[PDB]
Amino acid sequence: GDALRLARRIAAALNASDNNAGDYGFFWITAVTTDGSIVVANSYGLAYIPDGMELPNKVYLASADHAIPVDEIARCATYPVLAVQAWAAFHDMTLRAVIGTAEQLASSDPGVAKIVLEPDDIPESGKMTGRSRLEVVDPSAAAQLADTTDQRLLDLLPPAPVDVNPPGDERHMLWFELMKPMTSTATGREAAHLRAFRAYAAHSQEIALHQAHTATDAAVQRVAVADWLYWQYVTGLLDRALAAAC
Amino acid sequence: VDQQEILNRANEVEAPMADPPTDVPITPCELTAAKNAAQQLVLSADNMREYLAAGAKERQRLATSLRNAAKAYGEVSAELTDTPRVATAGEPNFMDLKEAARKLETGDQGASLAHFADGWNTFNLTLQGDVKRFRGFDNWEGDAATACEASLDQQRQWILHMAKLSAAMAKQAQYVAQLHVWARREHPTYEDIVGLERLYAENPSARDQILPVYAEYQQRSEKVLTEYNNKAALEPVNPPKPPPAIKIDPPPPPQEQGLIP
Repeated sequence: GDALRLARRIAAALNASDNNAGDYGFFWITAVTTDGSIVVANSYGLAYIPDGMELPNKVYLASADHAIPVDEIARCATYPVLAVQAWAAFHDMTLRAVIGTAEQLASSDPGVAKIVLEPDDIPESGKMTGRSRLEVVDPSAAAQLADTTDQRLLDLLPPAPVDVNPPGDERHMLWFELMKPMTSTATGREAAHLRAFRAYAAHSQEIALHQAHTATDAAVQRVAVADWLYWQYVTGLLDRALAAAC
Repeated sequence: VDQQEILNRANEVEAPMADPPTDVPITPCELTAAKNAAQQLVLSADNMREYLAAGAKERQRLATSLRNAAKAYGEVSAELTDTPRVATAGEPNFMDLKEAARKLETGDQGASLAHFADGWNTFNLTLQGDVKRFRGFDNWEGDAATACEASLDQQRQWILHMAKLSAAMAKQAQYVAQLHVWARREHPTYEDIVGLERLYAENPSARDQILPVYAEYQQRSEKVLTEYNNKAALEPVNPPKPPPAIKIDPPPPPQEQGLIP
């Protein structure tokens, strides 16, 4: 019933200059139902939350649900309005509202309030704390992260790699490759974006694997192991979604 | 009425006409629409070439009929179908900008199409110049003469129609060649996209202003591809069957008169 104001607060917090750093085609969409459940979705890939970013305790990610078919997840890829709509559709709820800036909102209006945001309406400080990304998309994995003592952290990960040398941070390239179909509205840009994001996911995962296997600090490999498990989930979801639409 | 005139006109009508071209039109580049245009021209030229051979058989039959008409005044496994239509794509799907550039400038860029158009337009002009074979008679008069003049007139009108269709295929190949040079002018050249990718690779500091150019570079490419999918879709050339030549059978032997004094 309440916390529409909390929805617009977090809707202004995603829309800050902390992480919206000139990413072509990136935007967020926030929505709330008649129950009071908050759902967000971005326009880059599936189950993506940016690095070192936290979400509040009520917030569900639209592209990260398990009660929803993977084929209708992939159908709503890069189109976050349609994503929160489909989340409400199978999750039985009626959407009370969608928040954002009206350029993003021009697509759909089925009984939705269409809340518009202005340069004073959004503060330019993110400032929100809650769940780490592993705890948002895979809380099963976040619970067996928490029952791992700081010594035995390598039992969650596969073995140390056959190459001792670091693999090489090529991510600034793969990210770029990822942004290339987002400059298009042709049929099939969605799939090409998902393939490039899957390659970014796998390389990020290999970097976190090596980062955990080479470090000797507690919080450092806990970062690296949580990163590895998150990208394990993301790579798996992208593989299922790319495979189900052939 | 004269017999030697008929015997000469039969040889004249049976004679070889122009040799049609046989060289295949090769696609200007490696884009699918370019290949579809080239393949449609291949099928059109093949079908036209078969129909012209059928017209040659008709002129042979007309010559035989003229010889039998001259003997009256004395003493001397498949059939033609339509042209197949290459199925063409609608609005194109997403394509990588570097890949579209690499395909657009890989090929002869329209040389084979120009040679095709030259050959078929010359063929046009040669059939047009070769229609005195079908003119009227000077001395030969009567019912059979009028029927033979009508048959020759039908072959003349069919030959002129065939010349028009040869001109149409030539203009089709010419059009696809002009469309390809417009596409080479408007699409981003490969050196520029590779240089832009490298300029993002050098200073990721410029990463917030390289992306509005690439979108610009994408959008155009996509106008090019949409137009090249739409305008390189050629109608197949369906020639009419050549009209049947008049059939005049060999006459019975002539009765010698003044016989039985």
